[PDB]
Amino acid sequence: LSLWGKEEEKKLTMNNTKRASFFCNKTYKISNNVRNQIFITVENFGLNTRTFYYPHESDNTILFPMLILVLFTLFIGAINQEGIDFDEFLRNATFSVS
Amino acid sequence: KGEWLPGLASPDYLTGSLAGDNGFDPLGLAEDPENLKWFVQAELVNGRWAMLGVAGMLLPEVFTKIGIINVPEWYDAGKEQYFASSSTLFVIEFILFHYVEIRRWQDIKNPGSVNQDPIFKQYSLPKGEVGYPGGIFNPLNFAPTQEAKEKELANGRLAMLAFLGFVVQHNVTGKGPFENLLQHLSDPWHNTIVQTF
Amino acid sequence: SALFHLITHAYSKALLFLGSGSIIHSMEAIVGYSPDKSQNMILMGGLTKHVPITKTAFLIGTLSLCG
Amino acid sequence: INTEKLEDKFGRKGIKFSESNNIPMVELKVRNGSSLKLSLSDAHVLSYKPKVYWKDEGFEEVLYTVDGDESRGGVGVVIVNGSSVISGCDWSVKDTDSDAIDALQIELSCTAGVLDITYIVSLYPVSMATALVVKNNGRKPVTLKPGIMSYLRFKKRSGAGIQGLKGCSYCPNPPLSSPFELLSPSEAMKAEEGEKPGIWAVEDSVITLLEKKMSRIYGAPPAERLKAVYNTPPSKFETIDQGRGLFFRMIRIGFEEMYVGSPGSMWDKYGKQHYFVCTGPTSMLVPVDVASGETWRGAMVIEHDNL
Amino acid sequence: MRDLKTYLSVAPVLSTLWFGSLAGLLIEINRLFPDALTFPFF
Amino acid sequence: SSVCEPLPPDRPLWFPGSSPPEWLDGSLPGDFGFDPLGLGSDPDTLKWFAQAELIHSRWAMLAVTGIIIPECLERLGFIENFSWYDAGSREYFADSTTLFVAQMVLMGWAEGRRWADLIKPGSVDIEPKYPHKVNPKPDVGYPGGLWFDFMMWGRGSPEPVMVLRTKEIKNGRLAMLAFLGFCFQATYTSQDPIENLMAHLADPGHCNVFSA
Ligand code: CLA
Ligand code: CLA
Ligand SMILES: CC(/C=C/C=C(C)/C=C/[C@@]12O[C@]1(C)C[C@@H](O)CC2(C)C)=C\C=C\C=C(C)\C=C\C=C(C)\C=C\[C@@]12O[C@]1(C)C[C@@H](O)CC2(C)C
Repeated sequence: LSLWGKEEEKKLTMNNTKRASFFCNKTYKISNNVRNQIFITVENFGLNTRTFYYPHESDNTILFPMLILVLFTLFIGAINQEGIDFDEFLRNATFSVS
Repeated sequence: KGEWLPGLASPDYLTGSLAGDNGFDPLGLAEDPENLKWFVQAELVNGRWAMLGVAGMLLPEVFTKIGIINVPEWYDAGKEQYFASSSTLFVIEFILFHYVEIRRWQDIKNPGSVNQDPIFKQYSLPKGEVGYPGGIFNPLNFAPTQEAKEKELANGRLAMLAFLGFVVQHNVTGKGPFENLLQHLSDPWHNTIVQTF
Repeated sequence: SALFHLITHAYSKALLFLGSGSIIHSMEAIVGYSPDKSQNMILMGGLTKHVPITKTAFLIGTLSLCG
Repeated sequence: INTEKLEDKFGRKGIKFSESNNIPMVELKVRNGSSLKLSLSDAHVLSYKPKVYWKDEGFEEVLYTVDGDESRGGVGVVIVNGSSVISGCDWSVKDTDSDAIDALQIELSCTAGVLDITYIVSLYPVSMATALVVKNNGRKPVTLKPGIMSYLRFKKRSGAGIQGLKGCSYCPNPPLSSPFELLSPSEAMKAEEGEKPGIWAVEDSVITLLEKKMSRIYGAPPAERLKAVYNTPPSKFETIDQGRGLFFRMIRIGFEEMYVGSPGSMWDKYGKQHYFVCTGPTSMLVPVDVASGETWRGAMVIEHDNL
Repeated sequence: MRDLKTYLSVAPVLSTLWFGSLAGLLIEINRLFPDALTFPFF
Repeated sequence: SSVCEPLPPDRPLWFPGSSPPEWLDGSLPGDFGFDPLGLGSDPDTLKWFAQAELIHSRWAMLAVTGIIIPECLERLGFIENFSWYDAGSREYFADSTTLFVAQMVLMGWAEGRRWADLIKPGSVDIEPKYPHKVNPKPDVGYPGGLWFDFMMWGRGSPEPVMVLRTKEIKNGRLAMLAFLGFCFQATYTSQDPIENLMAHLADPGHCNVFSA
């Protein structure tokens, strides 16, 4: 519903070419103000497919691989190490982080 | 305020108003409200004394082991020779504990009864709630907000079980608490209660 | 280090693709079915308020690539 | 209980009429738990809590008011000529049956002699709607200046911006004398970096800091006299909080220029928390003169786009 | 089983169950700690 | 779609031509009217017995798996010296008594949460909430959940929910009996279950229980 309730219209559809904004504004030296152009900006309505359901969460079969891959990318991200048996320290690290 | 066993409901006598009210009364002890307001005080005092006790029998040990300061291990600390006797300490710890505990008794009997000094009658105490005196018991004046009271009761409930753990880790183990922690961190799956028995 | 970077990227951007497809299947209810609508990253906007676990998974993935 | 009379006459499903400390008051509740505290017989809104977060505590207080003083705090509409026209507290409802549970509307009504100021406060799930409409009856063209001054509290004082009045010229202009003020117009323009008369400056920043005292009206109503294109200022901006991640937007209908009022450092002398801003559209720098009998429509909508 | 739990709730059935459990408890304790005349655990 | 529709009265019974009892209408999965004694008379107790059957069957299924599959791997040459009825006596770390109390702690947490579900269904809820998303209220023993229904097979995706719960219960009753066979014929033969199978399949006539 509009901002006035039972005023300004019984509702308005077919809003016309309101260039003057119904202020009866007169024109100085210009190209044109009115013409043979009568085009009404007919807007759409309300109270129809009104819901527009916001994007809710997907089901368990989507989150469950994402949870397991979160557990992977937290578990692999810290891997006296297994660097040699399987197959500048602060400055370079803070330069890459910077 | 929360729940200790979600399958169970908080009883009607624990309305959540009190600090630390997780609804733990399976054995129906604080069913009468007088018993509830007495056991609030018993909890607070046993927990505060347990916090002081644990802090006075563990922090000596974590400083003895690392060598910052050598001090006895809370069970060989009685037999040490002090500047007084073994019983003179009990005499003083009777004289000037009877006075402070009976005044706390008069407080937890009627709240506004005992707040001014006998000697210096001007230096009264503010009208705080029972078990939380304030005033000179709050010199830094940290506020007694309900979150702070909950933190108090949580650390106190933890220190009570910590003291019980100390007594039973010296009764059927023979060693100190922190030594038992280092023994657990040495080999946790082989230095537990089910290896001693 | 090549194989270790392979492992961490192949477990990181896989999570990122599953988070992206969760974003896409959340957007399918808004825009209907169209890749210029339901895969357009411009009009996705913000989904922290709506799909939180997708947000956390996608964020841990993109921090896994951001170092 | 006059509010009980309004309840069994005009009260509806989302409309709750309240009467405590002999103050008539209504609370509007649309379906998503949006609270709106409209003080009745005053045309003055106290509180407004629409669902911002997606919790049960998604409602967040938008308007600034203190706990006790209902005359000092919140958005109140004001009409002057050049004295206060609607200071009489004869506001009464006219109709309430607007929509079931999704959108609500309380329209009030008074009479200032020649001016029949009926006044709409609507509650939509995303927006407060504040709508003024006057109606002349006598044979006198009144040269009135409407005013809807809102007071939007901000959680952190550093987080203040309007985001979108760039390009249009502004002028530091002291606000209207409201009975529901927070700061008087004498102290609203005192101890700033805009000068006291209507000096002109073009805003060259997409968002303005509201840290200083510098308070102004946006738009060029001296350009409005030309009735060319005249650079009509935008009817919308994104006021921000930045203490927590939410924002709001104000939309005017029928008005021309939009006032903001920055308390600066002088918020300490009345309140102590939740720094505010005195924001709203008026027809002030050029007033409105309706007719010897016509009606004028001017609406203002504060909306949120978080939900 | 309805009305069997009421029978097993009856005083003699419940007494024999309680005292059988209790007697087995005492019996196994006396197997574990036979010939007891003091409480030395403190 | 997800209603847990029961079985009809003209369902197959454990004993054809017999009258099913009135307390086994068919609301539970695997309802074939088996009640010669009638231990499920009280429905408030039959709910507990249905939960009992469900958990008993699930544990028996995991157990029969952990007995026969690892024995197949031992026959394939993966695990050494495998014998399930001597796999508790053999050596591990933690002495098998520290393992027991750690097991009791962790399973006490798990089965206590399940108990709190049984006493009061909504107490220990999981599958955390999402905006404008209504996680469906589950039943006792079939929590659904992100942790126990991540493939969303419980609400009735591949097959209806009743026939899937009946599949669980029937496969699991069979597993309960398989584990009873394990506990009995590993002590009256002092041998391996798969060995006993191949021994009976060698000569089904004379390699039966009556030989021993
Ligand atoms: C009333 C007189 C009387 C008294 C005082 C006793 C006393 C005793 N008799 Mg005799 N007796 C009596 C009558 C009596 N008897 C009669 C009438 C008969 C003929 C029926 C006998 C025939 C008899 C035989 C044939 C034997 C005894 C034995 C014993 C001893 C019991 C040792 C035992 O198993 O307890 C151990 C303790 C218990 C069983 C109590 C355990 C209780 C449970 C576990 C709970 C406790 C823990 C609890 C939770 C609290 C913990 C605190 C906290 C952590 C919560 C004890 C000296 C036995 C013995 O050793 O000879 C000396 C023995 O062989 N008696
Ligand atoms: C943990 C065991 C257990 C439990 C609690 C249940 C419980 C239930 N079953 Mg299930 N069932 C089981 C095992 C179990 N069943 C197994 C192993 C089979 C295959 C043999 C079946 C086959 C079956 C059918 C075909 C049907 C049921 C049905 C029922 C329901 C009604 C009966 C009742 O209340 O009995 C309660 C039972 C107990 C409390 C357990 C009995 C314990 C006593 C002490 C006797 C144990 C000794 C036993 C005879 C030893 C076996 C010897 C060996 C030679 C075979 C109830 C939900 C009916 C239903 O509606 O389905 C949902 C139904 O139609 N059950
Ligand atoms: C006060 C206290 C300890 C104080 C210790 C002090 C001063 C120690 C001092 C010393 O160490 C030093 C500093 C230095 C050493 O040289 C000397 C000594 C002297 C040795 C412990 C209380 C310790 C108190 C304990 C352990 C209480 C445990 C209570 C429990 C578990 C209650 C459970 C329940 O009651 C509820 C909560 C609710 C009911 O409904 C249900 C049930 C289940 C019944």
